Amino acid sequence: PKKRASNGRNKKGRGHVKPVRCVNCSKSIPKDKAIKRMAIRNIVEAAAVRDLSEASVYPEYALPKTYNKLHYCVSCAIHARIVRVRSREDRKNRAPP
Amino acid sequence: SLPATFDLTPEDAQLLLAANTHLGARNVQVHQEPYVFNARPDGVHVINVGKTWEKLVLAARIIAAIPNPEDVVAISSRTFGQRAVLKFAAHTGATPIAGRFTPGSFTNYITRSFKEPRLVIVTDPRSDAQAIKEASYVNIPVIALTDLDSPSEFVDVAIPCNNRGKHSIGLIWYLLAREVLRLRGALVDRTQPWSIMPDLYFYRDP
Amino acid sequence: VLVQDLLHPTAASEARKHKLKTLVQGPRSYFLDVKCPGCLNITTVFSHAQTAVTCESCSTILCTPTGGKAKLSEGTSFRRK
Amino acid sequence: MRAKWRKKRTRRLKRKRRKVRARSK
Amino acid sequence: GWVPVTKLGRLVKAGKITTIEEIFLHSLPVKEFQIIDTLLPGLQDEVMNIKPVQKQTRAGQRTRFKAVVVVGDSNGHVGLGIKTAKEVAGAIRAGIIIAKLSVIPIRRGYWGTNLGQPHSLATKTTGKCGSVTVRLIPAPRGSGIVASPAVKKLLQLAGVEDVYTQSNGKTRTLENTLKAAFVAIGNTYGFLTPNLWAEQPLPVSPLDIYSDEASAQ
Amino acid sequence: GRVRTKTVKRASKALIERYYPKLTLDFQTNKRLCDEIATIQSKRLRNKIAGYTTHLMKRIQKGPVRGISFKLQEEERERKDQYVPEVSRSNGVLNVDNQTSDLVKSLGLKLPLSVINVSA
Amino acid sequence: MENDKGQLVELYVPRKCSATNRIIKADDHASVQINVAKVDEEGRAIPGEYVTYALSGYVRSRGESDDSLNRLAQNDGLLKNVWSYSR
Amino acid sequence: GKGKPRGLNSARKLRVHRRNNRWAENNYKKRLLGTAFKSSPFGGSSHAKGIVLEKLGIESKQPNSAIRKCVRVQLIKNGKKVTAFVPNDGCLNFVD
Amino acid sequence: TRSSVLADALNAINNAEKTGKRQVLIRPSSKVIIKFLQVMQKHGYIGEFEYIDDHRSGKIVVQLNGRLNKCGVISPRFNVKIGDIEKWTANLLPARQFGYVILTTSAGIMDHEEARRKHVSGKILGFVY
RNA sequence: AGGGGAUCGAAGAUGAUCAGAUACCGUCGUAGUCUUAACCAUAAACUAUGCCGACUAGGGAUCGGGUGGUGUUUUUUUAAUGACCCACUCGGCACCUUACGAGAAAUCAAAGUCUUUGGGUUCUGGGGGGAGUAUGGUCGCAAGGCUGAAACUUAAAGGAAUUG
Ligand SMILES: [Mg+2]
Ligand SMILES: [Mg+2]
Ligand SMILES: [Mg+2]
Ligand SMILES: [Mg+2]
Ligand SMILES: [Mg+2]
Ligand SMILES: [Mg+2]
Ligand SMILES: [Mg+2]
Ligand SMILES: [Mg+2]
Ligand SMILES: [Mg+2]
Ligand SMILES: [Mg+2]
Ligand SMILES: [Mg+2]
Ligand SMILES: [Mg+2]
Ligand SMILES: [Mg+2]
Ligand SMILES: [Zn+2]
Ligand SMILES: [Zn+2]
Repeated sequence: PKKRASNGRNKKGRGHVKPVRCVNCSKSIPKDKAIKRMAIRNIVEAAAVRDLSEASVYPEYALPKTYNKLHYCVSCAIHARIVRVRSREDRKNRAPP
Repeated sequence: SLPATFDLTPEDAQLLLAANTHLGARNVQVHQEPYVFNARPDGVHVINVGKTWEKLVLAARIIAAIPNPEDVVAISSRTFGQRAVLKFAAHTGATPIAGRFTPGSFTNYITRSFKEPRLVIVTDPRSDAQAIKEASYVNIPVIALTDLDSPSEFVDVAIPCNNRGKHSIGLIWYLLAREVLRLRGALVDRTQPWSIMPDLYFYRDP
Repeated sequence: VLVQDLLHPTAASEARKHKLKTLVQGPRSYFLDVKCPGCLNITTVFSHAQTAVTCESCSTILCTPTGGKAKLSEGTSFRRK
Repeated sequence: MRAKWRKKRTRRLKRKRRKVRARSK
Repeated sequence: GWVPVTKLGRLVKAGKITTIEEIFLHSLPVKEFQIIDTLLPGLQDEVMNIKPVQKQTRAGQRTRFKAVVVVGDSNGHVGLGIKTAKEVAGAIRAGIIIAKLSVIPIRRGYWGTNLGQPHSLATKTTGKCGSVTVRLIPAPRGSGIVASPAVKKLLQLAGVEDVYTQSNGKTRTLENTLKAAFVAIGNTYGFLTPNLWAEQPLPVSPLDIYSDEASAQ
Repeated sequence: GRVRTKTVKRASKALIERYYPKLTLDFQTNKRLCDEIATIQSKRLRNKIAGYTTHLMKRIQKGPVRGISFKLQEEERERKDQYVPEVSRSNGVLNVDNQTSDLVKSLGLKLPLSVINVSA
Repeated sequence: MENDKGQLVELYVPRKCSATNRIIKADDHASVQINVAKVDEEGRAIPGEYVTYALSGYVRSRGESDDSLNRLAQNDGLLKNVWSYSR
Repeated sequence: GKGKPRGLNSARKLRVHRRNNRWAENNYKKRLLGTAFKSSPFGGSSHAKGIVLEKLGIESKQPNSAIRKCVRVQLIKNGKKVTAFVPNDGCLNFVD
Repeated sequence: TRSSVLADALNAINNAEKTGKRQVLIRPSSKVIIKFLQVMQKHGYIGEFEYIDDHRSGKIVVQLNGRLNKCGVISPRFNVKIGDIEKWTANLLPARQFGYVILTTSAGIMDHEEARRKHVSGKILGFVY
């Protein structure tokens, strides 16, 4: 039977959203049924930061991070990203952690 | 049967405002509470403490009136109510329950927590909700110390109060024990400031 | 709740209800008399304008309309009745 | 067999019986 | 020897309560089956239905045995025990015990006239357990109990001389039907008929009048 | 890994329950107690039992321990009960909100009057 | 529940809830009877004398047992204000 | 009120609508379509008397295993051919 | 839109009793509503009620005791002929010793035993027990 | 039927993978994808939940309208505004907790006020398979759409929940 009150995800009072393509497998998928992870990560990394300023002009420079929004397909979101799977009760909890 | 001067006196009115028993819950208000008196600006609702004293008199009026005073159960699982109920229990008949309730106490004769009271008194029907639920299986009346948010299901005779902390619990239980001795009891005449100190209640420290 | 007086409700909680949900419904809108000391006499205005009301003799202004009670213009006074 | 394919099965099956019949029209 | 617990257990052995109608009057819950033994000796049981049920365990298979028992006199007291245990006899033993604790009264009545000794029901009652509704209808004297043999015995023990019945649901599941007929007769005493409008004073509890002659040691 | 079974920790429970005014924090004497006071079927179970009732004994002397209340502590806490003399009619007057005082004049009479306003 | 000639038949006239006038029946084990004892001159709660109220398990479950008790007691005179018939 | 029109003047709709749904009843349909008289080997008659054509051993269905010994019969009022079982051990030696 | 003003009255009264209240505000009353509420009250199933006058169709505040299990309206007003009142009461009444079907005769809105005494018949309004 | 034809891409052809591999992956790429004029009338066109009306229960957010304030933030000289805060009220999109109540359950502020069975009205279903098949009519350029049987077969098919 019915396994979710939000059905797939988060559509009430619309009837049509518009699809986005999945970053991983390219599968089209509704925007509100997708699963989005903001990717904000520094350009460099853990390691290269010390050797950055060491080889760099300017005091301390700036360090400009890169921001890109990720869109996953379920099946691709399941294969890696936010999934696990949850118990019948633990599913309900929309808390991010 | 309105007695005479069992009215709320300034000796007592001062006591209550001292512990902030009149300072009620914030935005949260159960629709079951006329016990309000206007509302303070910025979040707080003022409790009408005559209706508190008048209820506390009625709780006292029921507590005494149980033929054997020793089965009238005071209960707090809250830490702020344990020092109070033990100090309520000692002064009156009142078998106490502090700390953990151990569900199955009012059903299940087999348990070693087993009680069978003709009355029950409770500080916080949220924290103590197990006790309220368990008594409602066996036909057991329930007095309750209730704030403006308290779950009034299965509590008769609620005493509007502040369970947000501090001396209110100790105060209400100090007056509750005080007024059941003033009823039928070994106590005394009118003003009677009553030798025992009110800070003898109050969960202590650290 | 569970028992109360529906025949004689409190005047405070009757005051907050919608004009159709009172015990016997009636309007919440009032009439007022307005003056702008250029003019000696006073026109009577409905609190909710629609029309932007001009005074007796001179074309001046009184209130512009809104989604609601009319904003009265600038220097003016009003009584209510 | 998938209902959709089972439907396409008889869609075809009908257009053919449609054919053979009209050859006798 | 008995040796009770529950202040209500003492007060009955203490000889301070003659009848269970006292217990019902005050809605006192019964936890000790000997209470309704001394209070109602003439209880005769009936073992209504026994059927196997089966659980699949991480080692093996448990097939235990479910039994359904009905006790009553026939004066207006019945009870519905249902118990499952891994032996037919053991489940019947514990089931008759639960049928004891469960006993509830019945308001009988007259079909159409005020004559001797009510043979029928006060009102129409329905009750529904699971998918089954069993409906009980007032019946003229000598109409008998019109019900399937299961429901008939539960009604006969309950003391009913003449009643009409109708059922709706999957009635071949014997367990839900009796629990429904039980809820049906159990509802006769929740029904406010004009003769019960007269105000009573509100009697005083046996747990108080005899309070000293009860409680603990 | 030495973790005492329930039969050991269960028997130590009932022993410290009723025999506390006896025993000690010395294992050796407690061991000999469990002979004269209790019927055990083997020397090993008894040293195991007595050894743990010694431990439960050893820590009851500092702080209570869940599972054993011999009724002696509950009236040790009753005779331990007192605190106070300060309370909480000084100094000056009770500082109340606006409506708190309006609550006074509504049902009330003389009260020390100190009022404050606050804000958003 | 009388019979042909006069005789009370049909055992056990039940209690009644004090708020709702609805029968309280045997298997309602969520019901309650609150005993409020009468007082006398200068304190003194008078054992063995009560003004009693019986509240059905229904009302208790619906959260009305408290406010409904105020109306009941205050109307019998053992409360002075606390309860307002208007809202 | 979910569906059925409750008005006092809705009788026509009520019988029309019930007249309709009786066709979902298998028996009402069969009896009005005259399927008895139209289809079926007997005319709708209680019995019918034919003539034996061949003798068949019929292979029984699972999970049985047997040979059921019937007779092909041509109904005399019909010419309709019908296969019919011969009960009771032997009795195939009773026909011809 | 409102197809029986009696209907919404009786329903709201029943949701009072079921929810354990002592009073109910019904709208927009009517002549038929009143004489229904009277037949109940004169056998005691409700208390005093008050017509309030809005300049519209009216309102009523009914006080009810709790002796009332159900009141309900038969929504098509069927015609009853004097010997079919037997069949109506028998269908929807809890038992032959109490409770009434109340109907509308040319002799006015009256319960079924008053109808049996006055020997008039008519359509059927509702029932009360 | 014109136009457009960047992209992606039924078909087809390929490189691989496979025992095979008419596929999944890679490549090429026709139709298509966009637009105008005209057809077609179907989707799990889904909330798998007709519409109008009434009644039955709490809670905090929020979208739109409005009302109230010797509220905050905006400085200028106070305002006026605007954005904000707090209370109430309509009318929305939803969530939360309750369960009086309903249900076979999952669950449900309706899926409640239902054997204590009647507010008004429309529609569809009557075991499974046969089969949305045959046939007739009708619409369409076509693909197909609406309407839509029976013979025969058959003791289950099915729903939710439980333990494995
Ligand atoms: Mg599935
Ligand atoms: Mg859609
Ligand atoms: Mg040809
Ligand atoms: Mg059987
Ligand atoms: Mg059909
Ligand atoms: Mg052949
Ligand atoms: Mg012929
Ligand atoms: Mg290809
Ligand atoms: Mg190839
Ligand atoms: Mg493969
Ligand atoms: Mg379709
Ligand atoms: Mg402003
Ligand atoms: Mg078979
Ligand atoms: Zn993907
Ligand atoms: Zn002017």
